[PDB]
Amino acid sequence: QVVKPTDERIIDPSTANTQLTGGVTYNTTSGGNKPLAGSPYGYETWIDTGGGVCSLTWYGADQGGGAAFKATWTNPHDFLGRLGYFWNENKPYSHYENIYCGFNYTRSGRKTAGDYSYIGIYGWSRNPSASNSNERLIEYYIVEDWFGNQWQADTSPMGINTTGGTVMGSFTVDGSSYQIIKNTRVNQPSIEGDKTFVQYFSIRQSPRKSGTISITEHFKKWEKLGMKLGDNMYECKFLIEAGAGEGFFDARLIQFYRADNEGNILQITP
Repeated sequence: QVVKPTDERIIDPSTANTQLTGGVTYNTTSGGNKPLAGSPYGYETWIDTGGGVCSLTWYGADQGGGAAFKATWTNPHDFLGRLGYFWNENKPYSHYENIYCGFNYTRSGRKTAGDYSYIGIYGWSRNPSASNSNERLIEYYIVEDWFGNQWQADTSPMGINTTGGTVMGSFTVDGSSYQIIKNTRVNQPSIEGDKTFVQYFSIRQSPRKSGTISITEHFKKWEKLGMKLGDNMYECKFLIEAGAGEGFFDARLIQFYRADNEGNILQITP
Protein backbone atom coordinates (compact mmCIF):
# COMPACT_ATOMS: atom_id res chain seq x y z
CA GLN A 1 0.00 0.00 0.00
CA VAL A 2 1.24 3.48 -0.97
CA VAL A 3 0.15 6.82 0.51
CA LYS A 4 0.36 9.79 -1.87
CA PRO A 5 2.30 12.64 -0.16
CA THR A 6 0.42 15.78 0.95
CA ASP A 7 3.48 17.98 1.64
CA GLU A 8 3.07 21.75 1.17
CA ARG A 9 6.32 21.88 -0.85
CA ILE A 10 4.54 20.00 -3.66
CA ILE A 11 3.46 22.55 -6.29
CA ASP A 12 -0.08 22.18 -7.70
CA PRO A 13 0.47 21.45 -11.42
CA SER A 14 -3.07 22.54 -12.40
CA THR A 15 -2.38 26.22 -11.65
CA ALA A 16 1.36 26.31 -12.44
CA ASN A 17 0.95 28.46 -15.55
CA THR A 18 3.46 31.31 -15.09
CA GLN A 19 5.91 31.70 -17.97
CA LEU A 20 9.51 31.39 -16.76
CA THR A 21 12.47 33.52 -17.87
CA GLY A 22 16.22 33.89 -17.24
CA GLY A 23 17.41 30.30 -17.64
CA VAL A 24 20.82 28.89 -18.64
CA THR A 25 21.00 27.81 -22.29
CA TYR A 26 22.86 24.80 -23.70
CA ASN A 27 23.32 24.76 -27.49
CA THR A 28 25.38 21.60 -28.08
CA THR A 29 25.44 17.90 -27.20
CA SER A 30 26.32 17.59 -23.51
CA GLY A 31 28.20 14.29 -23.90
CA GLY A 32 26.00 12.46 -21.40
CA ASN A 33 24.66 13.66 -18.06
CA LYS A 34 25.99 17.01 -16.85
CA PRO A 35 25.47 18.67 -13.43
CA LEU A 36 23.36 21.76 -12.72
CA ALA A 37 24.32 24.60 -10.38
CA GLY A 38 22.69 24.31 -6.94
CA SER A 39 20.61 21.33 -8.10
CA PRO A 40 20.48 17.56 -7.51
CA TYR A 41 19.40 17.15 -11.15
CA GLY A 42 21.44 16.62 -14.29
CA TYR A 43 20.60 17.55 -17.87
CA GLU A 44 21.42 15.87 -21.15
CA THR A 45 21.23 17.21 -24.69
CA TRP A 46 21.56 15.03 -27.75
CA ILE A 47 22.00 17.44 -30.62
CA ASP A 48 23.23 15.48 -33.65
CA THR A 49 25.93 17.52 -35.44
CA GLY A 50 24.38 16.38 -38.74
CA GLY A 51 21.06 18.00 -37.80
CA GLY A 52 19.85 21.58 -37.33
CA VAL A 53 20.10 24.10 -34.48
CA CYS A 54 18.70 22.96 -31.11
CA SER A 55 18.83 24.24 -27.53
CA LEU A 56 17.84 23.43 -23.96
CA THR A 57 17.40 26.17 -21.37
CA TRP A 58 17.22 25.16 -17.71
CA TYR A 59 15.14 27.59 -15.68
CA GLY A 60 17.17 26.99 -12.51
CA ALA A 61 17.00 25.56 -9.00
CA ASP A 62 14.89 28.38 -7.57
CA GLN A 63 11.79 28.42 -9.78
CA GLY A 64 9.38 26.11 -11.63
CA GLY A 65 9.97 23.18 -9.28
CA GLY A 66 13.72 23.08 -9.98
CA ALA A 67 13.68 20.88 -13.09
CA ALA A 68 11.77 23.14 -15.50
CA PHE A 69 13.30 23.71 -18.93
CA LYS A 70 12.60 25.08 -22.39
CA ALA A 71 13.81 23.42 -25.60
CA THR A 72 13.92 24.46 -29.27
CA TRP A 73 14.71 22.60 -32.49
CA THR A 74 15.06 23.47 -36.15
CA ASN A 75 15.14 20.41 -38.42
CA PRO A 76 16.70 18.11 -35.81
CA HIS A 77 17.85 14.55 -36.39
CA ASP A 78 16.20 12.95 -33.38
CA PHE A 79 16.66 15.72 -30.80
CA LEU A 80 16.51 14.66 -27.16
CA GLY A 81 16.43 17.26 -24.40
CA ARG A 82 16.03 15.93 -20.87
CA LEU A 83 16.46 16.89 -17.23
CA GLY A 84 15.95 15.15 -13.89
CA TYR A 85 17.41 12.37 -11.76
CA PHE A 86 20.67 10.76 -12.80
CA TRP A 87 21.45 7.54 -10.96
CA ASN A 88 23.53 4.86 -12.68
CA GLU A 89 24.78 3.44 -9.37
CA ASN A 90 23.85 -0.28 -9.55
CA LYS A 91 20.46 0.06 -7.81
CA PRO A 92 17.05 -1.30 -8.90
CA TYR A 93 14.04 1.02 -9.21
CA SER A 94 12.68 -0.17 -5.83
CA HIS A 95 15.67 1.44 -4.09
CA TYR A 96 14.37 4.89 -5.02
CA GLU A 97 10.94 4.16 -3.50
CA ASN A 98 7.94 6.17 -4.78
CA ILE A 99 8.93 8.58 -7.56
CA TYR A 100 6.67 11.43 -8.68
CA CYS A 101 6.85 14.26 -11.18
CA GLY A 102 4.55 17.29 -11.28
CA PHE A 103 4.58 19.13 -14.60
CA ASN A 104 3.03 21.96 -16.61
CA TYR A 105 4.22 23.23 -19.99
CA THR A 106 3.31 24.81 -23.29
CA ARG A 107 4.58 23.63 -26.67
CA SER A 108 4.40 24.22 -30.41
CA GLY A 109 1.42 22.75 -32.28
CA ARG A 110 0.72 19.62 -34.29
CA LYS A 111 3.32 18.37 -36.79
CA THR A 112 6.14 20.55 -35.41
CA ALA A 113 8.31 17.65 -34.18
CA GLY A 114 8.43 15.17 -37.09
CA ASP A 115 6.84 11.76 -37.66
CA TYR A 116 7.51 10.68 -34.07
CA SER A 117 7.91 12.67 -30.85
CA TYR A 118 7.69 12.04 -27.10
CA ILE A 119 6.97 14.15 -24.01
CA GLY A 120 7.11 12.68 -20.51
CA ILE A 121 9.37 10.57 -18.33
CA TYR A 122 12.39 8.80 -19.82
CA GLY A 123 15.47 6.82 -18.91
CA TRP A 124 17.45 3.61 -19.17
CA SER A 125 18.16 0.61 -17.02
CA ARG A 126 20.65 -2.25 -17.11
CA ASN A 127 19.73 -5.87 -16.34
CA PRO A 128 22.93 -7.99 -15.91
CA SER A 129 20.80 -11.10 -15.24
CA ALA A 130 18.38 -10.81 -18.18
CA SER A 131 17.39 -14.15 -19.75
CA ASN A 132 17.83 -12.61 -23.22
CA SER A 133 20.78 -10.39 -24.18
CA ASN A 134 18.40 -8.11 -26.12
CA GLU A 135 16.84 -7.21 -22.75
CA ARG A 136 20.10 -6.53 -20.88
CA LEU A 137 19.70 -2.86 -21.85
CA ILE A 138 16.34 -1.09 -21.52
CA GLU A 139 15.19 2.32 -22.78
CA TYR A 140 11.94 3.43 -21.14
CA TYR A 141 9.22 6.02 -21.80
CA ILE A 142 6.15 7.23 -19.95
CA VAL A 143 4.49 9.25 -22.72
CA GLU A 144 2.15 12.00 -21.51
CA ASP A 145 1.91 13.89 -24.78
CA TRP A 146 3.34 14.27 -28.28
CA PHE A 147 3.14 16.54 -31.30
CA GLY A 148 1.19 14.13 -33.52
CA ASN A 149 2.01 14.00 -37.22
CA GLN A 150 0.47 14.23 -40.70
CA TRP A 151 -1.53 11.03 -40.04
CA GLN A 152 -2.57 11.40 -36.42
CA ALA A 153 -3.73 14.23 -34.15
CA ASP A 154 -1.61 15.21 -31.14
CA THR A 155 -4.85 15.14 -29.12
CA SER A 156 -5.10 11.38 -29.66
CA PRO A 157 -2.56 8.86 -28.28
CA MET A 158 0.19 7.35 -30.42
CA GLY A 159 0.37 3.58 -30.85
CA ILE A 160 2.54 0.83 -32.34
CA ASN A 161 2.32 2.60 -35.72
CA THR A 162 4.66 5.19 -34.19
CA THR A 163 6.66 3.18 -31.62
CA GLY A 164 6.80 -0.19 -33.35
CA GLY A 165 6.66 -3.41 -31.34
CA THR A 166 3.87 -5.17 -29.46
CA VAL A 167 1.05 -4.14 -27.12
CA MET A 168 1.68 -5.89 -23.77
CA GLY A 169 -1.34 -4.71 -21.80
CA SER A 170 -2.92 -1.67 -20.18
CA PHE A 171 -3.66 -0.09 -16.80
CA THR A 172 -5.15 3.05 -15.26
CA VAL A 173 -3.03 5.47 -13.22
CA ASP A 174 -2.97 9.26 -12.65
CA GLY A 175 -6.45 9.70 -14.14
CA SER A 176 -5.97 7.92 -17.47
CA SER A 177 -5.63 4.56 -19.17
CA TYR A 178 -2.11 3.75 -20.39
CA GLN A 179 -1.26 1.32 -23.17
CA ILE A 180 1.87 -0.72 -22.49
CA ILE A 181 4.18 -1.40 -25.45
CA LYS A 182 7.39 -3.42 -25.76
CA ASN A 183 9.67 -2.83 -28.75
CA THR A 184 12.97 -4.33 -29.85
CA ARG A 185 15.41 -1.86 -31.42
CA VAL A 186 17.77 -3.76 -33.74
CA ASN A 187 21.29 -2.32 -34.14
CA GLN A 188 20.22 1.21 -33.15
CA PRO A 189 21.94 4.08 -31.25
CA SER A 190 21.96 3.60 -27.46
CA ILE A 191 23.91 4.37 -24.25
CA GLU A 192 26.00 1.25 -25.02
CA GLY A 193 26.68 2.18 -28.67
CA ASP A 194 24.92 0.83 -31.77
CA LYS A 195 23.33 -2.44 -30.61
CA THR A 196 20.12 -4.40 -30.04
CA PHE A 197 18.11 -3.40 -26.98
CA VAL A 198 14.52 -3.25 -25.69
CA GLN A 199 12.09 -0.36 -25.16
CA TYR A 200 9.27 -0.15 -22.63
CA PHE A 201 6.44 2.34 -23.27
CA SER A 202 3.48 3.52 -21.24
CA ILE A 203 1.33 5.62 -23.59
CA ARG A 204 -1.19 7.93 -21.92
CA GLN A 205 -4.50 7.42 -23.71
CA SER A 206 -5.57 10.95 -22.76
CA PRO A 207 -2.61 13.21 -23.73
CA ARG A 208 -2.09 16.16 -21.36
CA LYS A 209 0.25 19.10 -20.73
CA SER A 210 -0.06 19.28 -16.93
CA GLY A 211 -0.47 16.90 -13.99
CA THR A 212 1.39 14.44 -11.77
CA ILE A 213 3.11 11.23 -12.89
CA SER A 214 3.31 8.38 -10.39
CA ILE A 215 6.44 6.97 -12.03
CA THR A 216 6.99 3.98 -9.72
CA GLU A 217 3.48 2.67 -10.57
CA HIS A 218 4.64 2.27 -14.17
CA PHE A 219 7.77 0.39 -13.12
CA LYS A 220 5.60 -1.91 -10.98
CA LYS A 221 3.09 -2.56 -13.78
CA TRP A 222 5.86 -3.39 -16.26
CA GLU A 223 7.36 -5.82 -13.74
CA LYS A 224 3.95 -7.51 -13.30
CA LEU A 225 3.85 -8.02 -17.09
CA GLY A 226 7.36 -9.53 -17.02
CA MET A 227 9.00 -6.40 -18.40
CA LYS A 228 11.99 -6.37 -16.04
CA LEU A 229 14.25 -3.33 -15.58
CA GLY A 230 17.05 -5.07 -13.65
CA ASP A 231 19.24 -3.89 -10.78
CA ASN A 232 20.98 -0.88 -12.38
CA MET A 233 18.73 2.12 -13.08
CA TYR A 234 20.48 4.72 -15.24
CA GLU A 235 18.27 7.80 -14.89
CA CYS A 236 14.75 9.19 -14.53
CA LYS A 237 14.28 12.46 -16.39
CA PHE A 238 11.62 14.61 -18.03
CA LEU A 239 12.06 14.44 -21.81
CA ILE A 240 11.14 16.15 -25.02
CA GLU A 241 12.14 14.14 -28.09
CA ALA A 242 11.61 15.46 -31.63
CA GLY A 243 12.24 13.31 -34.70
CA ALA A 244 12.27 16.32 -37.04
CA GLY A 245 10.33 19.56 -37.62
CA GLU A 246 10.64 23.02 -36.11
CA GLY A 247 9.13 23.81 -32.72
CA PHE A 248 9.48 24.34 -28.99
CA PHE A 249 8.78 22.92 -25.54
CA ASP A 250 8.47 25.37 -22.63
CA ALA A 251 7.94 24.06 -19.09
CA ARG A 252 6.43 26.26 -16.39
CA LEU A 253 6.76 23.44 -13.85
CA ILE A 254 8.82 20.27 -13.63
CA GLN A 255 9.07 19.10 -10.02
CA PHE A 256 10.46 15.70 -9.07
CA TYR A 257 9.90 14.28 -5.61
CA ARG A 258 10.27 10.92 -3.87
CA ALA A 259 8.36 9.56 -0.89
CA ASP A 260 8.16 6.37 1.17
CA ASN A 261 5.12 4.07 1.25
CA GLU A 262 3.64 6.17 4.08
CA GLY A 263 3.85 9.40 2.05
CA ASN A 264 6.84 10.95 3.82
CA ILE A 265 9.08 13.04 1.54
CA LEU A 266 12.55 11.63 0.88
CA GLN A 267 13.62 14.16 -1.74
CA ILE A 268 12.03 17.32 -3.16
CA THR A 269 13.01 20.54 -4.96
CA PRO A 270 13.36 23.37 -4.26
